[PDB]
Amino acid sequence: MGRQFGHLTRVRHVITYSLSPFEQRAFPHYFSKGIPNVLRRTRACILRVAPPFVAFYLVYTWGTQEFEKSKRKNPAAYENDR
Amino acid sequence: RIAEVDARVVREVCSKYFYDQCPAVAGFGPIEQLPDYNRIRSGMFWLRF
Repeated sequence: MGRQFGHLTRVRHVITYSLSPFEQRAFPHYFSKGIPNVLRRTRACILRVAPPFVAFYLVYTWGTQEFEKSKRKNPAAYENDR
Repeated sequence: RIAEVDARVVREVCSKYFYDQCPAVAGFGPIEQLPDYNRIRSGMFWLRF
């Protein structure tokens, strides 16, 4: 579509190395460094992700609590008596 | 030794070193178009199935 490898950009003085997929393990150090990585990733975002959704649960735990209280009858039987 | 080579030998010998073997690729210059290694590796065999 008028754009393909060959004219994308001008790259100079960059050397890359790579291995054959058959000469390297597909799952290298999965839990050795992947698990410590996810802890690093989660911390970097838990201060921007959790607080917005923590508030929603607070709305949930209060909006639903008040709704049942409305359906619950209140002791307003005075002024009629026997 | 040359007179003992035929089509069957060439087909067998080539398929032992070339077919479905991981190649080593070296590039230099404007090699943006140079296909990815998986594209290069998958070119060692035909019929893809």
